[PDB]
Amino acid sequence: CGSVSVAFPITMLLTGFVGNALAMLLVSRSYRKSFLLCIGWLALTDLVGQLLTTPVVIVVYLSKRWEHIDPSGRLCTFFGLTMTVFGLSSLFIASAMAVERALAIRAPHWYASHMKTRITRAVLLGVWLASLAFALLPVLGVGQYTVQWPGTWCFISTGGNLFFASAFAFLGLLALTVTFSCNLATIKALVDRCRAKAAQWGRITTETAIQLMGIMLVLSVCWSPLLIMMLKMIFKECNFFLIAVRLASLNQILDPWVYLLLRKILLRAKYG
Amino acid sequence: CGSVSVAFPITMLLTGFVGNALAMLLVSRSRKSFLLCIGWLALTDLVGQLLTTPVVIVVYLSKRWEHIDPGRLCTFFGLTMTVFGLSSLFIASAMAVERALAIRAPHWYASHMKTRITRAVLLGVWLASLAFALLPVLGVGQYTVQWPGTWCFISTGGNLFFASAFAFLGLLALTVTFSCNLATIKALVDRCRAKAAQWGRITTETAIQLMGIMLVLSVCWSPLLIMMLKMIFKECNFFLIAVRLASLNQILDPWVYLLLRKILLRADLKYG
Ligand SMILES: CCCCC[C@H](O)/C=C/[C@H]1[C@H](O)CC(=O)[C@@H]1C/C=C\CCCC(=O)O
Ligand SMILES: CCCCC[C@H](O)/C=C/[C@H]1[C@H](O)CC(=O)[C@@H]1C/C=C\CCCC(=O)O
Repeated sequence: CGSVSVAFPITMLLTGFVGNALAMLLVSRSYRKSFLLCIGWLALTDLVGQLLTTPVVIVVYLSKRWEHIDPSGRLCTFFGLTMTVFGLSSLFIASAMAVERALAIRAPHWYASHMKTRITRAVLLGVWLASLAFALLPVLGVGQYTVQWPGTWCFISTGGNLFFASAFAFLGLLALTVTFSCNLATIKALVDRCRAKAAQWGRITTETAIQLMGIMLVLSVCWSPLLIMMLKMIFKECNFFLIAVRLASLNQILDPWVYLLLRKILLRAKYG
Repeated sequence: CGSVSVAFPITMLLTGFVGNALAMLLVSRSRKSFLLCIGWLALTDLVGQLLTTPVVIVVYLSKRWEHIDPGRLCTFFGLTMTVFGLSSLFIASAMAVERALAIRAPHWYASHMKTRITRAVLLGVWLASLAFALLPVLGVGQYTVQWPGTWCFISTGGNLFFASAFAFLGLLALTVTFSCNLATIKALVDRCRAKAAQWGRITTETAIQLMGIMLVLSVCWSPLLIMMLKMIFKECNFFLIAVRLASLNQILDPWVYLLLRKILLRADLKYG
């Protein structure tokens, strides 16, 4: 019972709150560019997901059974839905930003003059409503949310329960595929411009390349074990699945740092 | 066995490295003496984490300390815990006296403060803490294996004298730090009320800085020092939580002094 400890949810709630609050504080001070707008609501998305989820886990620990706390399973269905909504939201808000950076450097002339904040609100609103619509399936009969080991959290049941558990996994793999494909394309598109002009111009490219590669590293470390393990169960088992959902939750903790806060700490054929 | 988990030392080693490395990076970029003392404080905390955590991880992954250490490593482990624990406690206490004497006489402090004094205070604390930790090797005290067999520390039951000398030294370091900060806060608000948004903005920001130092130290170090005193004059479980809370102070050090300011950066009577 090494993983059964309230020290993890309490630590994850405090670090997630502080990181996401500092991010929302800086964006309110600076503006409202669209990149600042998308990061501000991404930090707000991750924080709400942590406040709606973690306090329930702490109560179950300090009380010592989910069944006697939740008769009829009213709270468990809400818990599993909130896990699915905010999990997919972070995955696809990041995928949207990957397409933004790809189309920005591909055409800085048209992007710097035709990008509007009304498009940013449309993409943020579309991801929210689409992810909520998918999480409503177990309430509508397609899928089921059940209590997971060790009785302190609810998630998608893995054994049309197997179809719904498979639709979530491929959606996550899709979000990582779009994010990794656009970032690698942006890195190559950025280095080619640096090699055509050839310390200011080359310094920005390497700093931006580290930014894109770091995003891929966090996502692949945090989300891969959970998505892969779900696929293995559809087609120690209780123990490793708890570590995986905690690693997936870590991605929403590291989000404000990989996008905004680390840049601020390090901020501040000679022009070359 | 909720506290017996390698997830804590691994997590604490990575967060401690990142925080202290970013601190050392910023001070090198900017050798004032306040920047110098923070730079070597972050270097102290990192070395203490690098000398201690890798041993704990091996004991976890191997599944007994005795068969691994036929007690040469255990004595070195307890000494390193004592050296770097006291160093952080009294380097912070030294800085508290620096801020007290700086605002008390900004005229003499801004003209007579030299970097050779900063190196003398940093060197004195290091050698004094090493001298105290050498006592168990010299016969006064003892380092023993602690529950659950993954770390060594001062035995608590002249073993009782040496265990009591460590606890009172910690209470002394918190007393000096809390006394100087409260005096500095009062001296700063009184100067702000004599001139009466720029001048009042600096005072409140510095007051939050001083109060935050007191909150971290009292939360991280109080349970360990008090619990040792209770045992000299669940017992295995709470003592592990206490030494992990004391270690948390060295993780939060680079943020409470340097990194949080960087993220948030930028009757005499806009100057007020
Ligand atoms: C699929 C994952 C999406 C979740 C997104 C959300 O932002 C994360 C919430 C986490 C947060 O890190 C703290 C916490 O405990 C929440 C629940 C995560 C795992 C439950 C483990 C229960 C236990 O500790 O026993
Ligand atoms: C007296 C305190 C001085 C220690 C200062 C040093 O900076 C802290 C080192 C910590 C670090 O946070 C990770 C770690 O495990 C080191 C040892 C701390 C507790 C041992 C518990 C062993 C276990 O987990 O089982």
